[PDB]
Amino acid sequence: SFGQTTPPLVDFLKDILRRYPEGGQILKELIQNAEDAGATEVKFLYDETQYGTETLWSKDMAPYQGPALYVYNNAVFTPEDWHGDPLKVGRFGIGFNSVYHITDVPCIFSGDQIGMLDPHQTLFGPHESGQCWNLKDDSKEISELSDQFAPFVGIFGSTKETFINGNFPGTMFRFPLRLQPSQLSSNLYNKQMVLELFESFRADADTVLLFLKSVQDVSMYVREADGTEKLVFRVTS
Repeated sequence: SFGQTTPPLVDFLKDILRRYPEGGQILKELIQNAEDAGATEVKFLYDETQYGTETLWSKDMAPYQGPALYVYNNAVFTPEDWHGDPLKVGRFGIGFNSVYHITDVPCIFSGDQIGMLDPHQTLFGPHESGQCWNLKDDSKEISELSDQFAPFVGIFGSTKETFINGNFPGTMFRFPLRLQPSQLSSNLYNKQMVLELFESFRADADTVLLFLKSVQDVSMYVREADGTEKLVFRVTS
């Protein structure tokens, strides 16, 4: 073969990230994604929980088991959502890619499936830009990988029953806060930086729900390592 190849996927994504410079844009894009889905509520939660690193898909999953920004809304993916141009996640707007400012491995849990994105294409093999598990079809693997899946239970109404049932009737995102610099980004978010995003959002309370018809309620929480949980800010219509 003589011919040319495009840059790697991370280079395209880095370029999209140039279009979204300022940090407050990130929560706003998530709200927009909820409104598009017909959700009526959105929650943001900063979680300091450190999860175990014994029963993971592989050893390289270990850096993603720590503190995370979670997002919830009460819409549920259909099969057409789950099957989804080429730079877009699912049927999401291109602005969903602004989450890569915060994380290298976003996770999405809705209905009967969990997916994790890996645009660096390292974690799941060389040509794989993520991985996906069906709560019903892959229930045995999920149970073997208990440390891998524990971060999706015990928040936003997800319980043991959610996994036995194989169906979460809502949408949850987990964004593990980057530990080391990567080839997407070198932002390292800690608690204070996530708190600054929450504060910036609350200060724009006049603006954030103004053009929204479906989403009527946005709440921001903190969960401490010791399991202490606290509502920081709410904005409502």
